[PDB]
Amino acid sequence: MKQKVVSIGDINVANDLPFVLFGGMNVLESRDLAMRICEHYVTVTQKLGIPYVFKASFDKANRSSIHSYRGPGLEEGMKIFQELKQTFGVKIITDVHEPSQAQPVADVVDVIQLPAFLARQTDLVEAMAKTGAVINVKKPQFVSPGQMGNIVDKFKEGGNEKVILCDRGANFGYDNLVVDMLGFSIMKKVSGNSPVIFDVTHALQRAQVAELARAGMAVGLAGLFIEAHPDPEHAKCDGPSALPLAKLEPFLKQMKAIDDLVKGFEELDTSK
Amino acid sequence: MKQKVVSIGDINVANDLPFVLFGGMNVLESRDLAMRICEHYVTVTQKLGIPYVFKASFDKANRSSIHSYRGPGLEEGMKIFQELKQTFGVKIITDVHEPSQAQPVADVVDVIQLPAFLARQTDLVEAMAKTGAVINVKKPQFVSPGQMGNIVDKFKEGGNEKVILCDRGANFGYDNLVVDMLGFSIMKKVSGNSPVIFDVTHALQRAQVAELARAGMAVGLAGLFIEAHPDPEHAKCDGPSALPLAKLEPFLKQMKAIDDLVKGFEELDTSK
Amino acid sequence: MKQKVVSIGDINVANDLPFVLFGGMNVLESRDLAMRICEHYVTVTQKLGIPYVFKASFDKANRSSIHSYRGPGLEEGMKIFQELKQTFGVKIITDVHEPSQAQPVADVVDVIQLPAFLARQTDLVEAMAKTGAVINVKKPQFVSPGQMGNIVDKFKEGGNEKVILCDRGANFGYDNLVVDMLGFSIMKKVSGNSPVIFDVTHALQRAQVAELARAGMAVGLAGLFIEAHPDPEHAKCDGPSALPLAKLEPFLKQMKAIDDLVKGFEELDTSK
Amino acid sequence: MKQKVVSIGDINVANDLPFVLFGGMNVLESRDLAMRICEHYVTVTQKLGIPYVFKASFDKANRSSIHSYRGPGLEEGMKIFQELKQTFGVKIITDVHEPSQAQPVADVVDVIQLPAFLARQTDLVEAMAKTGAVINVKKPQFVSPGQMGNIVDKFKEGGNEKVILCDRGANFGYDNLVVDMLGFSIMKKVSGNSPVIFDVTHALQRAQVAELARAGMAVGLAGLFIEAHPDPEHAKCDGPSALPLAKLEPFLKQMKAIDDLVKGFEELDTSK
Repeated sequence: MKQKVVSIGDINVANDLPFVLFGGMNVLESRDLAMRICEHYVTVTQKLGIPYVFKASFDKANRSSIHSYRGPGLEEGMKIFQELKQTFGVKIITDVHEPSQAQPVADVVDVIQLPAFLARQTDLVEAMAKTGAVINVKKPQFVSPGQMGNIVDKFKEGGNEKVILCDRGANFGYDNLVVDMLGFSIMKKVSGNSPVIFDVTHALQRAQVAELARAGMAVGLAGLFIEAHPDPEHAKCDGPSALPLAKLEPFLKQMKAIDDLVKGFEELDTSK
Repeated sequence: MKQKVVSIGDINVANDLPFVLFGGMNVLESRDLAMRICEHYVTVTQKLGIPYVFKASFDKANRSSIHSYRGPGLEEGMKIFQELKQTFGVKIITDVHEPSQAQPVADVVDVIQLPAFLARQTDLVEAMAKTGAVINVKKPQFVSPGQMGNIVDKFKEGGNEKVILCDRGANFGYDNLVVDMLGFSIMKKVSGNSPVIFDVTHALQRAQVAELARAGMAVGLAGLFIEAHPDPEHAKCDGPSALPLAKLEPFLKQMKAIDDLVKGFEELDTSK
Repeated sequence: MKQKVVSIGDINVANDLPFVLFGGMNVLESRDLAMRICEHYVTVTQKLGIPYVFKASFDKANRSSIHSYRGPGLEEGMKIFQELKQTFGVKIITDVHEPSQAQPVADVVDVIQLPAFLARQTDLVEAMAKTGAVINVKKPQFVSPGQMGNIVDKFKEGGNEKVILCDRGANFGYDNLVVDMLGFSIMKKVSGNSPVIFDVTHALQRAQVAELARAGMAVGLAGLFIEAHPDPEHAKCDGPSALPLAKLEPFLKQMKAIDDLVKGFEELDTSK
Repeated sequence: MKQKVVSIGDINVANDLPFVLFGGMNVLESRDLAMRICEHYVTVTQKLGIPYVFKASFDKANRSSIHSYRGPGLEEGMKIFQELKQTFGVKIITDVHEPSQAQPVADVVDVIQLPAFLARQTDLVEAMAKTGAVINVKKPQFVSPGQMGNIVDKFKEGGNEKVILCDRGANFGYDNLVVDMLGFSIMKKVSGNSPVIFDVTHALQRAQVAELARAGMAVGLAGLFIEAHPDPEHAKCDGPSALPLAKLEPFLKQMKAIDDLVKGFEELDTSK
């Protein structure tokens, strides 16, 4: 039973391979910031030996009250990824929202992304299916792990067969999330063993990020999705919860030590 | 403490007023069917004395595998509502999906509708806000009742202040819904006491529809959302669960008897 | 399909019969208080026309920190029910905790009660099964409605076949309860259609008691379990949440109006 | 911030120390079996270098229908632990149910245990508090992690201050459990940093045991609770789900490799 491999350029994402890191920032506030964030990951990844795919949103549909920061915009966001690609030579992953945006971004970036709230959006999926580019389906909090087959299927049909599934926790009562460590296996299985990744920062709507991401890794995953900010405190708002840049390295040492140890175990069968 | 009133033509929707009924069908399969469904409600409502606003989807973004029935289409769906308006003189409520569709439908229909998965879609909301038409915000299953203030707010700003909130249950573990009868009050409160309605058929992903809709009514609501089909059995699929047409009347007698009794109680205060 | 009838003296408890009321207080603080509480129910029930079975605990195993009020005690509690029976001629329902207590109480009272935390206590059940007295099984918050067959079964075997099932809500995330209005039918069914009752005050760990108990009634139940206190505010602590005595009557008028209306509907079948 | 240490003889249980293993069987079917089970753990623990405390129930209050296997009995169960202590020189942990049983067992065993359903049983706690023996409080599935302070408190008062807290998952909808990997920290904190252990087999009401117990370990725990049976298949019933004896070793190598790696990390602070 081999794992499906979805490659992003010279990067091979798979459940038995060493974990990739889809780190980055939440939104593209400014390049002076993006560049600084994207500067620390690369340096750290490169130094520690972990594949990496910078991530950032050039748009926001989940903000509150219209008189707010939408984001750079598709036309001004794409321009920012360009400069980063050249200056750093790393892959870019971003999310989309409308069926049209799909192709534009596909050119500019390596791994596009389907938001949870839109996971069941046939039109936007088919249109994202066209591009042929790699896809990251974030798993809605209101959907059980064993249903991710339909989304992978609807994508195959669209002609696209390069998909990663991302988990960000499940609804646990009112206003709360809990990550079921058992849904990872369920997702691998119903997905033709497609790559599964953990979005730790989303799963935490704290000093908790670490303990949770260790757990996630010990299960054995293809990747790890995360976000960080130079100054979480003052720039704190809502949505996710970023990691403190200055802690990137000592945190990622934890992951590798886990991901390497685990990715190298003699297959076990508690089944019988 | 008076209830906000949102009127749909000669219809006044409010939490203390007699409940309106936003009945209808799921999708617009064919007019030969729509007409027959819409024919039984009217006859029954008119005979029993309950306000009514036919409902039906001219589109479907929540189906499975692209090679499926999208639906009539916006351009061919609107045409169907026309004929119904004339032939029956009843109001039409439909849902939308993309920011552009908003205005077109606003002309053709009385009460437009914001789908749950898109509830937090600022662009589609602002664009739905423009129309100025009445709005029905379906409450996502993954959002607590006390958060419906933000959606009502984002609509006020868009200039729209004629909104109804619709409840369809909350996530209870994997693949299941439970309706919290207490979230109705919480929603009234944080919504400037906007009209609250219960989508019983959605809340049931059975011979259960009745007991659940009675409960809902006994709490005291502005309205009741429902769907029915001539032959539920054979045409059974998934998504919601329709009511059997031939049972519309004896079922709605239950509601009125409840809605009237309750809507006429001396305000009680178990508070102290 | 007739409902099983479990009679408590001249009282017949059943799902199609008019609802009984198992009202009362939480603990037996003092007779000067018990008597006053038990005095208002009787007067109100008798005046409104609702069967009634005073309820009160002579013991508490769910308190916090040992240096606390256990309660009157089994030997001094039973004595209190005596005086009430004579002075008022109403039935008494109390809960037990240890296998021995069963018989003693059975003599003194009409309806004994099995606590939730002990619902799965075979020894205490078998011993409660001996008495032959009526039983009220409170449904644990951590057990689904369709599992209440085993408890009813284990009681049949113990020779006891006079059981009522009481619902008090289900766990919804951390520290919260939600009442699934659909579990009532599920419980009737798997219980040989035994009597089902709603413990509204427990289901609320407020000015909410009313809306929730209406919902419960509109479903159609055998009974209603409740608690009240002269002064909820100052004597507020935790565990349940009592109703304000002075509101007993106007509240119970709501129930009857509901329970009577509903208990007299032409059987409906939304099934087909 | 040092961790509280609760020693069981020459064994020191603590959150920063290497994890102990409270393995064993579910019930004491027969000594010919107990001995064989207890024979494989010891051999494996001793060989791999992991502290160990055999565990087994001499009683069962959670079975179905009275005409069933209660268990050896307190008087005949204690006798079985004796023989094992001598023949193997390992500590025994068992659970109790009634206030009286407490002392008897305290003599015979090292670590007694408080069942979940009885966690809030003041009398049985105070009586278990007397013994002065080590205690293992299983965390009810219907209680949030931050409430385990009250149980630890009620025990301090009883004079007992040697307590371990055991986690077995939380209710997630109807008939299901999910382990919140974040509740471990919450429990340490509110417990004066008492030892926290994971009951993996209970948390699974499969070939899943492994992935879940890895996750648990990667968080960093004092211990690991488990059960196994020579032939899970044929002897399968319900309640927990045992591990296959023949897989004990290759499974426990996973844990140590995790528990050692993690227990030796430079304290991290994602907090700031």
